[PDB]
Amino acid sequence: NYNYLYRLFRKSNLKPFERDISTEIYQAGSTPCNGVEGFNCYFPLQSYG
Amino acid sequence: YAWNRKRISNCVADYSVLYNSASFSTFKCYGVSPTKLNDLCFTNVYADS
Ligand SMILES: *[C@@H]1O[C@H](CO)[C@@H](O[C@@H]2O[C@H](CO)[C@@H](O)[C@H](O)[C@H]2NC(C)=O)[C@H](O)[C@H]1NC(C)=O
Repeated sequence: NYNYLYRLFRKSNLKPFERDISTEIYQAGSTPCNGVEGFNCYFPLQSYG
Repeated sequence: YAWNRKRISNCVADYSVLYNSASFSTFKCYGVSPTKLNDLCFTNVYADS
């Protein structure tokens, strides 16, 4: 059952009692991440094994 | 089976020129993150190539 998803990357720690559902791809480097993909651009959501 | 081991110590483990370089293809840190690597201090690092 991989239907359970969780966020892995965020710009900063979310404040208490905050919900984050943004699905924009995350950039771990200084290079820009344009469009839907790019160099070392990782999807913030990962499934549960 | 005879991987070389080089001890690296007494230096600055800068990664700007490493990560920003596009020469590398795959690079994952499973215990640390590049963002917090800059402000983290280590005792000794061995390179196994
Ligand atoms: C040793 O490896 C590095 C690659 O990181 C070379 O230095 C430069 O690294 C930056 C990464 O920010 C690249 O933008 C440059 O293109 C690299 N310079 C080059 C390819 O000339 C360094 O030149 C290498 N030294 C060698 C092969 O003798």
